[PDB]
Amino acid sequence: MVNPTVFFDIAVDGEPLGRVSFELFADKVPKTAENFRALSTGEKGFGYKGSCFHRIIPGFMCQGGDFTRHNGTGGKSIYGEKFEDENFILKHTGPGILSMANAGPNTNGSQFFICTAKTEWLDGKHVVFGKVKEGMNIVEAMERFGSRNGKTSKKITIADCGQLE
Amino acid sequence: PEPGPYAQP
Repeated sequence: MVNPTVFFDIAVDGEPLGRVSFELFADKVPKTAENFRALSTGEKGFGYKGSCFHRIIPGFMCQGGDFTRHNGTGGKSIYGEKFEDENFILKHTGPGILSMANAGPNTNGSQFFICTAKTEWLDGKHVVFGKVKEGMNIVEAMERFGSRNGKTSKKITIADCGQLE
Repeated sequence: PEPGPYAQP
């Protein structure tokens, strides 16, 4: 239902571990969905290539991001540094939850995170925009390179892009 | 201590 799919190749140390496509619910949350879509294609002058999952915790979530202004942002939006959410439709009631990372409300639009587990303690907070439709096994494989403190023993970069639309 | 969610005390 006018849902864009964003496709990536997930690579550990540059070596393709697999590939993950995410269904963006643009019919529900058009702002936060098209935001990440325009980051990944980079038509807004950003071109998010090689996006490194540098912050991953097992039994929780695998979070990716970029080197551009890594301090305090590290993966800014088409709204720039940070923006406020459109509407809190999509709750974190499932696995593979693709949602852009934040410190809180009006601080969304810096990096992204994929909740490998159903993180329900993230309800009443920043809304989801997409979910892993294919490659959830690769997402939980990324999780296995992460550490409890947020450390990543392996350098998991988004090798390539090419959204299925 | 960064833009990102938390869990696991």
